[PDB]
Amino acid sequence: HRSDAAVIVVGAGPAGMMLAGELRLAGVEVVVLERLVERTGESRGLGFTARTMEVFDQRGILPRFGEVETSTQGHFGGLPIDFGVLEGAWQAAKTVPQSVTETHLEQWATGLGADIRRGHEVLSLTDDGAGVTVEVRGPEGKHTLRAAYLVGCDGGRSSVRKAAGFDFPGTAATMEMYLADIKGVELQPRMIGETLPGGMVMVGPLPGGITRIIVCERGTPPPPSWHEVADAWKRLTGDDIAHAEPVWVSAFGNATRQVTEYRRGRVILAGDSAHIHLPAGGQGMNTSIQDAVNLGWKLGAVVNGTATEELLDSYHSERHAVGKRLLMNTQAQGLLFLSGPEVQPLRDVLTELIQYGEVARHLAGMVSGLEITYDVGTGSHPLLGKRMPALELTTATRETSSTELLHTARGVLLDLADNPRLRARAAAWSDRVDIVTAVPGEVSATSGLRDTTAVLIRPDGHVAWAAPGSHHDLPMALERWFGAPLTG
Amino acid sequence: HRSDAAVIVVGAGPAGMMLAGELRLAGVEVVVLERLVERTGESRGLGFTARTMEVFDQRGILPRFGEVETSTQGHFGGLPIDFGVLEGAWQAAKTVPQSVTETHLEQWATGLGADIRRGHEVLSLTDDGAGVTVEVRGPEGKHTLRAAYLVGCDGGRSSVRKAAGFDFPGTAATMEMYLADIKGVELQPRMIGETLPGGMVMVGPLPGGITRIIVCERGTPPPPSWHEVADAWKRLTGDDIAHAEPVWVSAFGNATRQVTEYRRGRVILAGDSAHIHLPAGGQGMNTSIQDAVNLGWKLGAVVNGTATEELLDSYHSERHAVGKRLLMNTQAQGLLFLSGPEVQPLRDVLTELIQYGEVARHLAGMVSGLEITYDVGTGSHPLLGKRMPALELTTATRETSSTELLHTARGVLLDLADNPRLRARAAAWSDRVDIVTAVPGEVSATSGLRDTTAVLIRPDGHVAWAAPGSHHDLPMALERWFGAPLTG
Ligand SMILES: Cc1cc2nc3c(=O)[nH]c(=O)nc-3n(C[C@H](O)[C@H](O)[C@H](O)COP(=O)(O)OP(=O)(O)OC[C@H]3O[C@@H](n4cnc5c(N)ncnc54)[C@H](O)[C@@H]3O)c2cc1C
Ligand SMILES: Cc1cc2nc3c(=O)[nH]c(=O)nc-3n(C[C@H](O)[C@H](O)[C@H](O)COP(=O)(O)OP(=O)(O)OC[C@H]3O[C@@H](n4cnc5c(N)ncnc54)[C@H](O)[C@@H]3O)c2cc1C
Ligand SMILES: [Zn+2]
Ligand SMILES: [Zn+2]
Repeated sequence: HRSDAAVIVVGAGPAGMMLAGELRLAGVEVVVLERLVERTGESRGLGFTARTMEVFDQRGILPRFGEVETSTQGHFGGLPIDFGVLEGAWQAAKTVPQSVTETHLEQWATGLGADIRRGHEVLSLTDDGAGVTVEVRGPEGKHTLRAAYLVGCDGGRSSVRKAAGFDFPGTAATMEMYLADIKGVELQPRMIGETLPGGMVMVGPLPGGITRIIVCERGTPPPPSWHEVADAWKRLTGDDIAHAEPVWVSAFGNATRQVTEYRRGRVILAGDSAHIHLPAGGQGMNTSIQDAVNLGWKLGAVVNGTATEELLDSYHSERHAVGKRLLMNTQAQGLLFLSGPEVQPLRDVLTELIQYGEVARHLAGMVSGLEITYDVGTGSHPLLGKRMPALELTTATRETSSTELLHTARGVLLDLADNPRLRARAAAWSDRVDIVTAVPGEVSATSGLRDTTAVLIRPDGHVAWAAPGSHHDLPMALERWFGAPLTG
Repeated sequence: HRSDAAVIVVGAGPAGMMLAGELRLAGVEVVVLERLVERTGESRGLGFTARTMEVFDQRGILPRFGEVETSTQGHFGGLPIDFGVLEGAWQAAKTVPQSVTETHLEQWATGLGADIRRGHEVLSLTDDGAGVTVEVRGPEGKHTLRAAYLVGCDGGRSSVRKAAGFDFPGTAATMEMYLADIKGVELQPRMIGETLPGGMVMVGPLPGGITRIIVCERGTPPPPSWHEVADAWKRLTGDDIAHAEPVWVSAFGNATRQVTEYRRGRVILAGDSAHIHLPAGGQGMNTSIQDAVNLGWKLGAVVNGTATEELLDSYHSERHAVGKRLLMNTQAQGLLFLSGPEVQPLRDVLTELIQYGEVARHLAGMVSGLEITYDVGTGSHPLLGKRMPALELTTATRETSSTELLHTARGVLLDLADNPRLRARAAAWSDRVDIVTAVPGEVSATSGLRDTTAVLIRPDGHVAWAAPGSHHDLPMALERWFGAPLTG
């Protein structure tokens, strides 16, 4: 297989596998180097957000998952919120283990022709502005690979970040917590957590008679034996579970850091390699998958020569902003979860505020990722920069949807008012952008789609331009996200 | 003067002086015992809330103050909020020193015939269910006084609370802060506070070239020399102010406690004696004055024999609830003010939430006291249990207002639709309740007064009943707050 690719991805976690699939959709030759021979089989995370559900759906990935339980029951820092107040938030997957999601993403990417090389550890890396050479240890021993670009999707302790000179400011961990998947004992469920006099606790069932416990005890300084975790449980809850059978026991911290640059030269980061934090609020995997979704189409266009690196710079500006918000979100939730009775007054105030619809929707927007808004220029149209909500469509020949039209990761221009001029203005981008004339289905008052005659949708599903109500014109938007018009 | 009164009040702070005046309005003989010969001349507090302004106005107290600067600029935990989003919140006094407010309340109460005995310290107290005897040291030496009821308005370190067996649960102080009024140096104002890397700081001007500083430095364990306060300033701000002239230097803490019972037998508490907390958010004096306003008319009715002690029990239930909220409010604000960078994520979330009108109004309601709602029974009418907003009124003979009609601290029944039956239904309470037929002025959509035909207003200004939309009937409300109907 040896020696060259267009893009090398380090790491086959959720970020790397989603990225690999996205690059394949862009027609890019991609090699993934993963040190592990076999998926860790972990599933620290359970379920995924409504926005993650949507980014899967828009690539036609969901049938791989079969029937998936969804839920509108949410929380913020353990404060319950009905996320059903926010349109589309219902799409959150409740229970799917991270290992299962990873499996489907790997199978998808591989099916698309990603060259995934397991048992290959990147030991080091080099970048001169022509390319990136990595040294790798595989089954064949030590060897080198070179590509135009290298993406570190190699996790919170990223070799790539360390080697490629990224600055990683933030705060050092101040506490160690535990999780344990266990058998034998039946415990009273606490799906959104339980505030205790000396900390916090989560309890929940998993298939095969497994109970998952999350143990966050007061005053613990930052692989754990089961009995210290049991001892932590006993002190917190008063209940002895030392007799249980430990399936998996793990430790984690609250170190919170983010790279100042998502790209240095030809070396880019996506996922935990760019941002680490307390895993509070079910955000890390979701954000990491979504980093890859932002990146893949852009890096693909650059590799394909259809876009300049101005486009590539927008991965940094858009995702650094999301990552900053991620750190705020998780730190805020962590404070509410983990601080003692001291923080109760603030829990109580926030609880009162949650009773207002705008607050419930605000927090739901933050947790679900449905709030995410990119700078695509100004205008009155409510959807600018936001994700395109699912929209049913009837064309001259078929019934389809915005979601389905995104399966090939192209741009999509919806002509919702049969305007042939619109079709002609954009025809110079028709090699990169599918121009679809359709009658739209019924849309809600709050969807942002009422009275909309046209929408330009980026390959990631975000709205770049809409009519009416964009200050920038359509060709400006097409040029910004798709590059130069075709020469007639 | 010696030996007897109907009610003895211990302490001539804001609570005791407001209470004394309220009892006089009820026609009650009241003796106030205050240990200090001369007002401390302190003014820890500056200005007062919109609700305090209203409770002064409704007794015709305001002319004593002359022209008073008001402001809509508020904050919650140092997060700025335009309180102007909430009707009536504009009435907050910005700068009036606590010592000035105390002076006017003392002059008012004395003018009304309160017997205030300064240099009289209550050393001890006794209660058998017939009365309360106190031993007192005055200029004449040691002597005893007896009355039907005793009210401890004797501050955070209440002798009365300690002696009368009140339970005072809460949390012990965990930090010591400083304040200093100083001359000589001109400092950049920070009227709502300034978050620093090692704490928080407030700076503001006062008449006579005085700058007030509030110094809350990281890691200080719970009379201070000026130079330790200057040293605290220097470490926090980097600025040397040791050369300044200290006018007053004071220490305070964040001990947060509340009595479980506002009344035990014939011994009642009002003010700091019932509740202590961090003085964050300008709440203590305001709540203490407002405790007295709740109590005075009720205790007066009991002394006058027109009400039973069920009425007296409602002082506990109503004000314990307000005091609980006070502890929540001040603790929440204190956390936001005083915690390090660690709490920044929560400041940032709350800042986003404050941009929603319902949130801004919610927080403004809490800080101003305009939110305060008592259990007076159920119904759809929006004002039940809440304060009566100022309402202009034209009667057959005069132009008046709800505010003016409350000057004598009687009940007020507003007949806003010329309904003579209403007048007859309530006539049996006309000895205690002024029944006023009037054409109401213009009222706002949000005042709660639109389409209101009648309102029963308690002597404290709270709405007990309204038409339409009360589940309880008018006689039920009259009986509940005013006692038995007159026998024809
Ligand atoms: C207790 C816990 C609970 C969590 N719960 C949730 C949740 O509920 N929801 C949610 O969204 N997120 C959750 N997360 C976060 C989530 O698991 C991570 O954010 C996610 O795994 C990050 O994905 P990634 O692809 O960026 O990195 P990883 O998943 O860590 O993948 C990194 C990969 O790179 C490989 N690698 C490293 N170095 C090299 C090298 N030199 N050469 C080749 N390969 C290399 C590693 O073997 C690894 O497979 C949780 C995390 C924890 C710890
Ligand atoms: C630094 C600081 C800033 C503050 N800022 C504000 C603010 O901005 N806004 C606000 O609303 N509040 C503020 N407060 C709170 C406010 O000052 C108090 O809540 C208020 O003084 C309480 O009033 P009181 O009548 O209940 O008790 P006090 O004002 O303390 O009155 C108690 C009186 O009882 C007397 N006494 C005690 N024992 C006896 C006895 N045995 N016999 C006779 N007399 C006795 C004392 O001499 C005293 O005069 C602040 C407090 C501090 C410390
Ligand atoms: Zn190989
Ligand atoms: Zn005397």
